[PDB]
Amino acid sequence: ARFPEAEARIFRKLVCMRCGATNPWGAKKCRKCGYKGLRPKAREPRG
Amino acid sequence: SVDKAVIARLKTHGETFEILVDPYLARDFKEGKDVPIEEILATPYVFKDAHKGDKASEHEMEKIFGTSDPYEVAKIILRKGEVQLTAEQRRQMLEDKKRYIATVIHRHAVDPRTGYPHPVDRILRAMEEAGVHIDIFKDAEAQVPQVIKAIRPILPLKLEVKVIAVKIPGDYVGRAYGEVRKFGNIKREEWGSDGSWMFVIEIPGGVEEEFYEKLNALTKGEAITKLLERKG
Amino acid sequence: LRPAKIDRDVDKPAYTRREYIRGAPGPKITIFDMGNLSAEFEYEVSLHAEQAMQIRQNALEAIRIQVNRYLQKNVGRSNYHFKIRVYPFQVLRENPMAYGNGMRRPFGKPIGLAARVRKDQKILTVWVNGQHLKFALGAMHRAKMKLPYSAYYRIYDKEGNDVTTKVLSTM
Amino acid sequence: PVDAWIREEIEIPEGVEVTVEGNTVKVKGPKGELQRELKYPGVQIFTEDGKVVIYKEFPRKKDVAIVRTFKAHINNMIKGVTEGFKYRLKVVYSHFPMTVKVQGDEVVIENFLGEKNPRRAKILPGVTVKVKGSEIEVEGIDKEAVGQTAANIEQATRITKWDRRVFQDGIYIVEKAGKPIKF
Amino acid sequence: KIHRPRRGSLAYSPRKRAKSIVPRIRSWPKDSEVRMLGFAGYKAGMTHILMIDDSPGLTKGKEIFVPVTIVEVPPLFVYGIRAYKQGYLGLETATEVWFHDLHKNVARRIKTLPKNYNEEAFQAKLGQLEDLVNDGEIADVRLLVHTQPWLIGLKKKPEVMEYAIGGDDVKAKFDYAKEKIGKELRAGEVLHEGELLDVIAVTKGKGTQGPVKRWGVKVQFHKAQRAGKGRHIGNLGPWHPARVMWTVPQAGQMGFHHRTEFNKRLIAIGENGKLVLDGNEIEITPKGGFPHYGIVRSDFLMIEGTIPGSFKRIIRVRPAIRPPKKKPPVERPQITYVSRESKQ
Amino acid sequence: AKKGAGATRGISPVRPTRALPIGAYLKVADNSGAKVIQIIGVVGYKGTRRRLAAAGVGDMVVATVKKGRPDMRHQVVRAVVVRQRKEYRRLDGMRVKFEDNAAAIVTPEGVPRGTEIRGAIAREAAERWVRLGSIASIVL
RNA sequence: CCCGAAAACAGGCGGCCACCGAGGGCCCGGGAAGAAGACCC
RNA sequence: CUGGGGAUAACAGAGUCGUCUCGGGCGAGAGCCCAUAUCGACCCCGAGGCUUGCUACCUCGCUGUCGGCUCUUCCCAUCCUGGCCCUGCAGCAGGGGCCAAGGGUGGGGGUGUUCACCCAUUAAAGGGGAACGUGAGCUGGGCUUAGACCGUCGUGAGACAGGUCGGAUGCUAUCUACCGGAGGUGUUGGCCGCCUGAGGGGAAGGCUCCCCCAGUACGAGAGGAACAGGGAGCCGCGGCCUCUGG
RNA sequence: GUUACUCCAAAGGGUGUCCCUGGCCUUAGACAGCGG
Ligand SMILES: [Zn+2]
Repeated sequence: ARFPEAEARIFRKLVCMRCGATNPWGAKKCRKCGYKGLRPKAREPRG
Repeated sequence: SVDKAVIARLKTHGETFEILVDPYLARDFKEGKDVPIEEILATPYVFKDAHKGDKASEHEMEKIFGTSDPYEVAKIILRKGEVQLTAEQRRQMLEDKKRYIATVIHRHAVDPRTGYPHPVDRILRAMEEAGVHIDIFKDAEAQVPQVIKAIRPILPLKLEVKVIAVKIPGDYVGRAYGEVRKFGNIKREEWGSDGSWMFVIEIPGGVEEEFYEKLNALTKGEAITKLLERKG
Repeated sequence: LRPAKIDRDVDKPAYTRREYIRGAPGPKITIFDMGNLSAEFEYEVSLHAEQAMQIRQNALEAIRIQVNRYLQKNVGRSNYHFKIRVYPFQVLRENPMAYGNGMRRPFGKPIGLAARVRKDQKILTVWVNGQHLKFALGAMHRAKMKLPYSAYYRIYDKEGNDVTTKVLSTM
Repeated sequence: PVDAWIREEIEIPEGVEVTVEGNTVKVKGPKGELQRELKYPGVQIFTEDGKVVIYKEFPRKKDVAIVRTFKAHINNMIKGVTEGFKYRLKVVYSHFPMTVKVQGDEVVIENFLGEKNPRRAKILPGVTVKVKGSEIEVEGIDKEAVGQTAANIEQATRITKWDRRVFQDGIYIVEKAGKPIKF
Repeated sequence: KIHRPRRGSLAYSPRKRAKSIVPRIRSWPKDSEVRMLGFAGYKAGMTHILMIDDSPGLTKGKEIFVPVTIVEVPPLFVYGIRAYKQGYLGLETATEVWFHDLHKNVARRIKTLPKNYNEEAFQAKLGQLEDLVNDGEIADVRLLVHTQPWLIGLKKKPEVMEYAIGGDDVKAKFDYAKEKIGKELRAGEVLHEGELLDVIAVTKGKGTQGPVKRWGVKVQFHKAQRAGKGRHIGNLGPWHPARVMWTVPQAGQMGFHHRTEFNKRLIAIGENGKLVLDGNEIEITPKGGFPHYGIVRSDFLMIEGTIPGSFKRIIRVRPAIRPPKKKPPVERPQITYVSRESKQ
Repeated sequence: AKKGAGATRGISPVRPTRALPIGAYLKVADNSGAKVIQIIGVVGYKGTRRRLAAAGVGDMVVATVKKGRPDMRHQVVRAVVVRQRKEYRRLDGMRVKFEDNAAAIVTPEGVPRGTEIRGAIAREAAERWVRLGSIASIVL
């Protein structure tokens, strides 16, 4: 139950570490805040 | 922050001198610490009364106590006097300390009948029943040893280190090694030709279902285990 | 403690003389030179104040600790001669009012110390070689954050001439 | 400004007739005919002998962007009336197979996550959908309507209540106008 | 702070005496069947029946107690046709046509009737209106109707009203109206047993009442009851705004209001005072007569539940402008018992 | 259909009136230690400013035990009202009332803590709690 | 759903009278309406 | 007791914001590794005017009061209800954040209490403003006169931002405001009847539980959902007297 | 924004747009792409 076709459209996203808004894949800063720290949407669980 | 500073006094030689201290730093000051009595006190003097306003005579102090510095006589007031903690704080601190004791005992004490643990709830119940003299200015770690015997007969139990022998078909060993050694005291870590991890641990004996359930949750119930003698 | 906007400005007379001030406090800062002191580095990166300012010794010590830890983790004690140039000589006072007597006999008791700085004055300096200008700029930024007003950094060569634009272009 | 007289030019292909009626562009070809309104202050669209020319006589950045966008739109219209566009979708499920069927102007999806209720996607006019098992094709003559139909078929299957690392069932685009989607 | 909802509704304000005892209908339902969209009668009384439940929900299929109101409905008379056109903002009347032979009693409402107005003039006016409607200007056609209170010996001054027609073609509506004018119209030709209806009437009067009863205000503490303020409100408001707010409850007129009810079911339509249950013909009038209303003798509607108004008051009925989605069937239900014992 | 064989609840179409507010004393009809209880709550009820929660036949209440063997006294229990003095209507229109107010002690699920109910109980209660008429000898 | 021609573009329609008298009120017997007025038969 | 004082306190208001309530920047680190799921030192920058202080501009017979009951309204920095995003979100539940102020936010014990504490229910039982809303609306438990007792201080007369018992509550509405009810003028001659519907008001509805979907998806197990579809009830609103009670 | 003053919110950020300056690659450069 992996479905790379589903993953390529659920998980091709960036997240902002200040406000949390999602951003396109190649963004360099955020839309609402201008923060420069974007991390990719988590594709495996952490901790 | 004099708004809620509390009072401590020392009565001797026929006079009365109050202080205005922080209720939670006086706690440390008399518990035994490296003490910033400056931060403890609220106003830098000694006085007849906190609600009236009368700081006593310097040579009156010189006579009775023997000192000129006010911080030193306030230090000795905190030494040999009594702080006016509110009933709220007294109750709260008493309860917190005895909860600490109940945990400190349960986590490594069990009955020699079958090995079951004694829950903290009925530990507290046995305490309240027998009657325990919990000190609110003493150190818990150091006052437990008395509380041991004062409650042993009403509720018998011993310090019973359990020692266990565990098996794992290592496929998540790289997910359980650190998790299970967080506990500590892992002896003779051994292996097998099937990459399966077999060992013998010597943790405390009270906490067992924690270990069991965490292993089962981390291995999807793919773990074998056997309790060796409960070496006390 | 009390906010720094109370002590930021320099509109009061100087109050730096201890033979007359009763109960003045000692400094909480003792180290002003860190790193290597006899190593004749190339580039001098210096901070400069944008307007007149009054810096607390607390801020000074925080700047020191942070910048030095950074330079140690990244550059190495063998390099980075780090200096703070200004000493706290001003004495700050607070009115002992908050039973009370309010504004009766208001003349503050001493509480702390501060350094006075005028416009376009040097505050601190990092002496470093070319391969660590990145970290010297990082330290500039970190120190800039912990100041009551704004400041600008410049760079100097041996003979003390400005080469800031030429060095900034070519990285 | 940027330059003086920004000017973009498109060459008209085999049998494509391009006309302007004041702010509209008519594009006829072997298949179908398309219309589109494109206007911006100062931008002029006019036809030469065999060319489409887009002109502005003292432009800024935003005007340059507008011009290039209009050029791209006209090229898309030409390519559409010449060949067409084709999008591709892939169906996947873990449990509860779902059936997708075409009903007039709507695509209906049944047994999604086991729901007793069907999901519905609206097909726009001029688009045709074909379902052959786990693969779906949206063929059409205009890119915007085609992509919108595809997007509607996709958005008819979106979850918000459960973790998508585990609940992954649905329909997904795999090919846009002949351009695979890669991570 | 304690929260609670305010006392009374602001949706029925100002709470004043009704403009007329004859109630006005403001909105009409959208019906595809070309028919007159309502009727009018007089309230007679209440009784109860035992019927087998039809509507969706629990209790379906069981024998249940159901309260019932009776409304006497003698036939109406159609005396006119009106045409409406579209003006700048809304509808405006274009013209009217009347019948030539009207009862002598109609002059008690309309003091000024025409002098000669013969049948040929009436027909010429009909023709003019027909040609006017046959173009495309006209937007709506309505009937003009008057009650006949003299058949049932209640009074002699009729009530005069206007009623709309269903459908969406002015020409169909006009054909219907032209085949109706000048005649008597019965309730069985208009209503269908099992329908849901909205009833309209003016409520019973109660005069001036205080806020405890007019708004549901609380009675104060017994200390205030002995002080002289039990049935009063605390205060009229705060210091600022330095005026009394219109939302503060106060004493005034209670009752005699225009009110509309929703979704009352029509159970049965009777003729000449009788109802047919199982071949029998039984009388609805209880032994001794209805209290404050005598014997029913012409025709009557049986409506479920309660309706606004005193006994001899004029009631208006229309079909279900706002019905639910799970309507019960349009068919008379199975009735096992009708009470006609004494009611006083 | 999940769990209907082993069951504790059913449906009744009457909905009697609410006759007993908070503070009412109820005689116990079950063969449990309790004899008299007091109402301190009505399960499931939401009211308004200065309104007392009230209960009727078939409703579950929270109560305190005032009389009975020491094991039960001074405890908080649940119970169901099985007969009341205030008359209530049925579907045919005839009203029904009883001789006294009484209840039966149950578990939060609806399971009786007892094996015998003395006296007639109401069909409304028996319908809403299917595990009572079993242990009741008269149901009207 | 409730109020609503004093909506100052202070409205539309039909009918009656005027350019002695249409119509309205007091009065009389009474309520389904009501503090005086008003409303209804 | 007399004469005065807003040249001067208590008291609400104005000003200010040290303190208070609510936030932000940078990044030492904690989090098995991983600053930024969550937490976030030291140091710097702010908003509000709902806490307390500071000042003494206004009032010295304007009203000098706290709390409670009753009645109306507003703000959002959102406790529940509607819709979404990230997660160290398998499911059930939890953390954190975004849009939204339409509706809801209750009943009891001790205490004069506000607050705080506890009990059983509940979808949840949010917090503020309106002269610390509201005495020509009520109450009078506290507080702050004259009587009396205890403790302490004082030679004493006496006193105590110490404790305790007792201890007056006035109004015929002049103007405006609001709730309802009438009489006129105007609308370019008078009158009867039926309509239109510009404008204004509305919460006229809000919420919960049960059945089935289903012991299904998910999950090693333990446990454990959802879309649609069927029913019932609580709170609020508007009416009526056939039945039942007064 | 349409504020001389009496009587107007910041630290920190912004491939938002309009300008100035100083270096480095260029006729095969700086993306993507046929081809490791
Ligand atoms: Zn952001």
